[PDB]
Amino acid sequence: HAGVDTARATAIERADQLAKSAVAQEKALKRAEERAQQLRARLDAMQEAQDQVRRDSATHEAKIAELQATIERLTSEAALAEGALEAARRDRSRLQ
Amino acid sequence: HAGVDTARATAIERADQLAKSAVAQEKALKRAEERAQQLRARLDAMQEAQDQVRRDSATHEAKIAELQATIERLTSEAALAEGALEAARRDRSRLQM
Amino acid sequence: AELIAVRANLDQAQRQIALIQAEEREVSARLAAAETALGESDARRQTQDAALEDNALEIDRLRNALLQSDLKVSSLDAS
Amino acid sequence: AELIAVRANLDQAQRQIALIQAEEREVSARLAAAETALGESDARRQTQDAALEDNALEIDRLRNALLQSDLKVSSLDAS
Amino acid sequence: RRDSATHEAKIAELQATIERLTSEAALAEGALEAARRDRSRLQ
Amino acid sequence: RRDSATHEAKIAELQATIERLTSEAALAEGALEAARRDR
Amino acid sequence: RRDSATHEAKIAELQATIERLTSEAALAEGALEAARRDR
Amino acid sequence: RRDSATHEAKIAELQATIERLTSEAALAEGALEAARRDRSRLQ
Amino acid sequence: HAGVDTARATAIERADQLAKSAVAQEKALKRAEERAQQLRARLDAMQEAQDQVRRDSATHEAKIAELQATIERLTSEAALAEGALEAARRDRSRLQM
Amino acid sequence: HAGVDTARATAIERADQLAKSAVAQEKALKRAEERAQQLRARLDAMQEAQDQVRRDSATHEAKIAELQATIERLTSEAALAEGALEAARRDRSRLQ
Amino acid sequence: AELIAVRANLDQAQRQIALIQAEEREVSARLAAAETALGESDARRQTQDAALEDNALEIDRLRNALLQSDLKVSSLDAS
Amino acid sequence: AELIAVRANLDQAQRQIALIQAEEREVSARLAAAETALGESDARRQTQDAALEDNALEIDRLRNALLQSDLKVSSLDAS
Amino acid sequence: EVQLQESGGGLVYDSLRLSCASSRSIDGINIMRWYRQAPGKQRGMVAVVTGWGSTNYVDSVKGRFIISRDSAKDTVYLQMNNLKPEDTAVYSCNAIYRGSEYWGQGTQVTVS
Amino acid sequence: VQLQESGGGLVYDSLRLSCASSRSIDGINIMRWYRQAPGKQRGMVAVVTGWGSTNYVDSVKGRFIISRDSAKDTVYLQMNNLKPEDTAVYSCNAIYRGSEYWGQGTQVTVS
Amino acid sequence: EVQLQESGGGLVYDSLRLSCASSRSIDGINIMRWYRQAPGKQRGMVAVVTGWGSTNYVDSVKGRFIISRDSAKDTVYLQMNNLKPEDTAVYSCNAIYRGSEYWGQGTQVTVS
Amino acid sequence: EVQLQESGGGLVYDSLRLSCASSRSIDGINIMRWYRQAPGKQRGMVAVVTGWGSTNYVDSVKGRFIISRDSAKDTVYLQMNNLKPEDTAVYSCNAIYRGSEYWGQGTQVTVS
Amino acid sequence: EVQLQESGGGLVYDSLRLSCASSRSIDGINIMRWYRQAPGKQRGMVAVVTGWGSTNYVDSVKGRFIISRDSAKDTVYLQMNNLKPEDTAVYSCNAIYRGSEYWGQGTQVTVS
Amino acid sequence: EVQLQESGGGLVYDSLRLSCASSRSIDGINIMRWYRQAPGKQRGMVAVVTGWGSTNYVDSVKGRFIISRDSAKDTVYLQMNNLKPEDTAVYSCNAIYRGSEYWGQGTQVTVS
Amino acid sequence: EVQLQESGGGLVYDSLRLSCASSRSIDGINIMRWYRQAPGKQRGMVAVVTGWGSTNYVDSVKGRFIISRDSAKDTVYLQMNNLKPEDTAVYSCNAIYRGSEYWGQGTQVTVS
Amino acid sequence: VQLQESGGGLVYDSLRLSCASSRSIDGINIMRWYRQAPGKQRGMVAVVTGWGSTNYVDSVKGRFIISRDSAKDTVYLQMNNLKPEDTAVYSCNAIYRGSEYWGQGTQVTVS
Repeated sequence: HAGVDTARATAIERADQLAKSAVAQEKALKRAEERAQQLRARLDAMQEAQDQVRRDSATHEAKIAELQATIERLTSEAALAEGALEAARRDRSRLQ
Repeated sequence: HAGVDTARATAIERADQLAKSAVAQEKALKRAEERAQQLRARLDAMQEAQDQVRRDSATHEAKIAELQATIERLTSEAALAEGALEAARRDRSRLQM
Repeated sequence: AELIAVRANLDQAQRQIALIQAEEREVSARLAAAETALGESDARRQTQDAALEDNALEIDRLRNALLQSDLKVSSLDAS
Repeated sequence: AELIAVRANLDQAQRQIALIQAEEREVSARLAAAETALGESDARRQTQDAALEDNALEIDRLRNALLQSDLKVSSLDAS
Repeated sequence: RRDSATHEAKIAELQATIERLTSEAALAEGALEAARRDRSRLQ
Repeated sequence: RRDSATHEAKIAELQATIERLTSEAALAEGALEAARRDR
Repeated sequence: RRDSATHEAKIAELQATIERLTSEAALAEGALEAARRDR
Repeated sequence: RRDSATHEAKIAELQATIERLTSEAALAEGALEAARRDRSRLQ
Repeated sequence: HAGVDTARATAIERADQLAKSAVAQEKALKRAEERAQQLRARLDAMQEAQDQVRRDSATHEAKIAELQATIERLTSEAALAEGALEAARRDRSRLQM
Repeated sequence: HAGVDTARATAIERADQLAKSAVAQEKALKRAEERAQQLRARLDAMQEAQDQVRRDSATHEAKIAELQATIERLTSEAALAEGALEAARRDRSRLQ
Repeated sequence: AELIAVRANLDQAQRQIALIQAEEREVSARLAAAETALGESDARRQTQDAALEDNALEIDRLRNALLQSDLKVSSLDAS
Repeated sequence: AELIAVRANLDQAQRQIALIQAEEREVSARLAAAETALGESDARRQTQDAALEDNALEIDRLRNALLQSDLKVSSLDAS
Repeated sequence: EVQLQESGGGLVYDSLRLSCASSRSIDGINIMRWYRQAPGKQRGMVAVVTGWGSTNYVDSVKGRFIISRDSAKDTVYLQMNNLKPEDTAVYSCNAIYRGSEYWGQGTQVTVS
Repeated sequence: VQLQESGGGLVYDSLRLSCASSRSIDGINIMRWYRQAPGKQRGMVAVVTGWGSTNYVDSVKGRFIISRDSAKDTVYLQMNNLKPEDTAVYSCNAIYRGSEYWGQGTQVTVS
Repeated sequence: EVQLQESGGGLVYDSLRLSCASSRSIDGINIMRWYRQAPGKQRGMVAVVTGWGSTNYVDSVKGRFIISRDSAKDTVYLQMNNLKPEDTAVYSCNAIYRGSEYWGQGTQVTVS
Repeated sequence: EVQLQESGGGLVYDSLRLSCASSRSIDGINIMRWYRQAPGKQRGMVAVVTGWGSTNYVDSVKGRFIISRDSAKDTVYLQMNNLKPEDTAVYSCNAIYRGSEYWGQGTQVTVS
Repeated sequence: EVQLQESGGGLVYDSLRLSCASSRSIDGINIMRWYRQAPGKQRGMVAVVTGWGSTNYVDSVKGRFIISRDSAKDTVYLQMNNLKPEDTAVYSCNAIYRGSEYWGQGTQVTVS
Repeated sequence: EVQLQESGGGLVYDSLRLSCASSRSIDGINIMRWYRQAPGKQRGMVAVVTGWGSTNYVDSVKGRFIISRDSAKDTVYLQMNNLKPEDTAVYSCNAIYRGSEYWGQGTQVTVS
Repeated sequence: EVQLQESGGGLVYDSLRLSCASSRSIDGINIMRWYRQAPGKQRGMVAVVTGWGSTNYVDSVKGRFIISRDSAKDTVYLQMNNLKPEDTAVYSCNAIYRGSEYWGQGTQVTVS
Repeated sequence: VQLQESGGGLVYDSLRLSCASSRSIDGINIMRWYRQAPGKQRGMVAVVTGWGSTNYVDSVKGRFIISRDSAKDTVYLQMNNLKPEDTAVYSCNAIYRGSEYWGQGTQVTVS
């Protein structure tokens, strides 16, 4: 009679504890999925964050291109300016 | 013992079925944590990539500012060059008039 | 200068068209295989689950058959 | 000159670069989602396959036990 | 008589050479006043 | 007879004025033209 | 005389019920009190 | 007579011991129903 | 020679007085240029001092941002700590009620 | 007669050339004074530029002081929180 | 902690008061000497310039005296 | 507590620090201006001192020449 | 082989009466005790009665219920008084004659 | 009546507990033995009756034996196959003329 | 020292909006917290907003409550939508300035 | 390519304001210059404003003329105050975008 | 990507010491704290150290343990003193850098 | 020792006349030439006359001025015709008799 | 604070080469140009080099001189080729860094 | 009349220039010598007269000597203490019966 009225005790233990406990396992699945979906939201944000800073550096690169473009054809203007000075100051060789 | 024999039988598989429902979930978190670490590695690498471009834009502004202060000088030199030297020359070379 | 340079930029265009073919390769292998197997395995999911409900009903009914058979064995033995 | 007809094709170039980037990103995200979902689906399928194996074994064994039980019932009533 | 006649040519000469030695002066100070005009470029 | 003496007075005076013209030529034609072209 | 026999019928029946009470005491006072305090 | 008299005490005893052996039962299941009430904290 | 002798005399000192008015001005520009180089050295030193403090403010913002992302975690941990663990404990320790 | 009608020529040269030329020397004095007064204007501007950035770093230093002040007394709150957990989880020692 | 610390900050106050005495030292030596000598040298500037105008008048008048004396010498020698 | 009476003196401290900075800067700028102006003033004074030396020499010499000239005038008229 | 059929069931807002019909035992009525079954719970103790009349009651009902024999009518009464809503239970009388236990079909009293 | 028991001790088994009584050769009704594990409420262990009917609580059935000896006038308790949970204080009880009587108590401990 | 005083407390069957007005720190705002103390139970936290708009909630209130700063009004808010009868408590707004923690009286909000 | 067209030209005894309207480069402005060509004389520069507000003038016009950008109007200005009869000229506004230099028609301003 | 590594674990009757070998953050060290997971129980915090060196412990170890940084060698130290056999637990280190929380593989400390 | 006193001065918008009175030399009138002094400048040449009458003129006045003797009245005329405003000068007649030069006090003619 | 230093000067009949030893600006090199002061005349520009390497010369040297950078060794180079005795002049280097213009002590080049 | 001169050359001094004439022993009035430094307008140098009066431009006074010899019928020009600026072409002139006559010209150069 004896071993069965007792042995149910070690059987209910799994069925009650794990029924509630495995739900805590299910919450972690949602939590670790929430952490995954939150970082996945950030990754698209940082790619857009990459995109603006990708264009920002390109706009800076064009600003250097335009700035050296001025200098390249503003030192040339000075190159002809000193040719004008030396040609005109060569005129004073005829008199002095 | 009349009805208990079943509850021993029934609740062992009720235990046993949830005995392998735990191993399945354990493998589910051990794969969901690995998928989290793939995302951490990507964002960490993309966090430093954004940081590298941050002082890349900073060095560009250091180039811009110093490439402006040079043009501030070339425009200033042309003032004395094109303005004083050139106009005075043609005003000194007004002797032909 | 600009002639060769921007013909080379159109060559960059053709290179990125090769990258278009790379994207089409991703869709042609990876996405296609992924969703085909996903449909198959979800079909098998539904079939398995229906069979498992039938399986549990079978176990319950035959187990109750054992309970009644044990009761009858016990009574006839007590005789 | 010719820049009119060459920058037009550079414009088409960068249009298709935008197509490259957008379609590649959307395909990559869809592929990651599909691959993870397919791994999970296959894991569920194989857990249920193990369940089916164990439980088909259980049903065959239980039916055989019930057969033997009814045989003992018949012998008892013959006693 | 004869010697007085020789005087006439010399007087007719001396007055003649004065005519075309002053004629150089008119062309002379014309260029001196054209040169002094160049002093406008200095004053 | 007497008129002869006046001819030399025409020679003397008219030849002395040619001296003055030549002297004024030294200053004008050679000197101040050449000197003041240089300045 | 005759009434004596009924006294044992009072002894017998009243002593058999004390058996049942003691048996029900085994389940209640000792068993289910001690057993179910633990659970 | 004398032996019948001995019967009376035993009956007077047996009914008496039942009175204070059931008296324990009233205090007994009072604590069993107080213990089973603790199963509210589990169910 | 009647009046020229004076103009020789007069214009030599008019030359000579302006002969030492040039040395005086030459020393005036050679001291005004040195005062310019004192100013250049100060501004150049003060230009680099400002630059040093520029990335001093940049490192501070690098400290601020990373000292915020830590508090974003401590506040996040306290959510599970003070919220889940504590409230559930007192809800599990409601057995006394 | 001769050496004086000529020697005036070498004397006028100083008096005319230097009269105009020394004025160009005077303009440089104003110019080098303008350069000096312009840089002197900048130096006061950069000291004011130092002043704002002097306070800006100090404001940043107080922000770090306040931020670590939170952490110092937000990790302490976690220190007592785990004492509450361990004290309450010491209560379950009495039962299990 | 704050007690000693901000009494030390008041000690910083007293140190900067010593720097106030440093500023007063600058004014007491440098500024004072500078403007005193500036006033003196500008006074001497005005005196020098007035004397130089008188000096130039003296040179002009005595030089004209020489011119007339030379003319008279020349005339009397020509006699 | 006491912070009321201690931060008051720290406030006075930083007030006088502002006084230090402002007065030191204004005195330093004034000192630089005064020193440069005094150097220029002394340079002008010494240039004019050299002028006075040379020109006093010139006047004494010129007057002596005029004296000798008039002596020759007198001797010529005595001839 | 005495057969006990319970009685007295019903519903109240009150104070109800309960009886336990007995198949035999006129005046030889040994322990007749009353048990109520809390729904979804175990069976309970209420009171006892004896042949001589010593009736005791469980602590939760003491001073409220009264259990009295009816020797002629062969039935043991379980009076319900000063009722509380916690008494809604399936009520079952119990017997001990010749040492054997004889329960009944049980009735119900809803107090709510 | 004076009920005095014996047989207690700390032992490494089986054991015998008696409860000496004061009167009533065969005349006392139910005698019982109660044990109190320290920190726990006292509970019943064995029961004997005038005629010899016996019972035990299921926690000790098949192990503890309740017995009588009318000549020596003492209810025995053979207490065999002791388990470590059988450390408790064992006090004999009784019902004579209704009034319940107890004993000083003896303790048995095992380990 | 900062004085923290709440507002918005009351009773409904609905939804609510708890707000907390402070004494200094216009947008120079570090951790400000909102707590609640169920009767006879220890104080507990629910929402945290920091001076940068970063927010977190305890698992009990997420999806329902939203905490929102307002620098200009020198006040932090704590929205409460889909209020449940279990959420009744006394709500004390908190802040950490200069290290030490400063509290408020609280507002007993009942919902039932 | 940029088209540069001036405005503000005219004749006075007074003061003037010369302006130059462009075709692109809204505030993305590099060197834009203002010239003048006295009759029978070569072209000469007077003022330079750069896209950052830095300005310089030739020694002839300083203290009188002020050059001022205006990003919004896509136009650069060149003020002319205390105009002198010697300042008469044809004024062409200039700009350097993409390296190469682009000119304008000019506006003959006479002042006499 | 700080990659910690714990060290110094083992078995004592006294005194012990633990390390957490950080793989980066030379002096850029914000919160680095120590966690013990009692055998069969959940993780718990023990001591906290910060960049300024603010060290604050849990009551169960306060006055017994010391959390001391070593900023030169990229390692944090938890000195263990006057132990109890209650301290038998697996000890692991934590680190927050850029918000991300990094653990360490851990070491086991058995004291008894 | 002939003494020459100039004449004919004045002012015009025209055509003026000039005379040079002579102290002696009736009919023995050798070179009588006329010199004008440009103000602030050197003296100039205008024309000559001789005893016989050959009169030449400087290029700047040729075809405009006429210089004619008056032998009886002992005076040499310098006619001014088709005048220009550049002729404002101090006018001085010159003589050569016996080789010596005899100037005069000079007069002025303003043409403006 | 770039501190230049010229080198390579001397005397030739051919070919020469000049250096401008910069004391800072490793590759941070904006405009660095070469100036010659003809003996008794004023300073003039000869060649210009830039960070991108844009080299543009004056007509008097164009096609004869080369201005070539050496970014590794902090020196700029003016190669001199096919000279004339007209090139006898003192040659000095210029540099613009942070707007400030820096000269060099200079070297004398005598060619004849 | 034909005026032909001589004496020209390039020399390291003093020099003599004659201008041979065609007629008029003592009968021609003013004879003069003109020089033209190349690139410069021709200018007068010396003057002789029928009676023997002479003059020179101040640029050559005390150096150049103009002389006559009525027997040989040729006007001389002693040209002594030459200076490097005296490189010019020296052409004799004349005034006979008013009409000015010139000569082919001779050049003297010095260095």
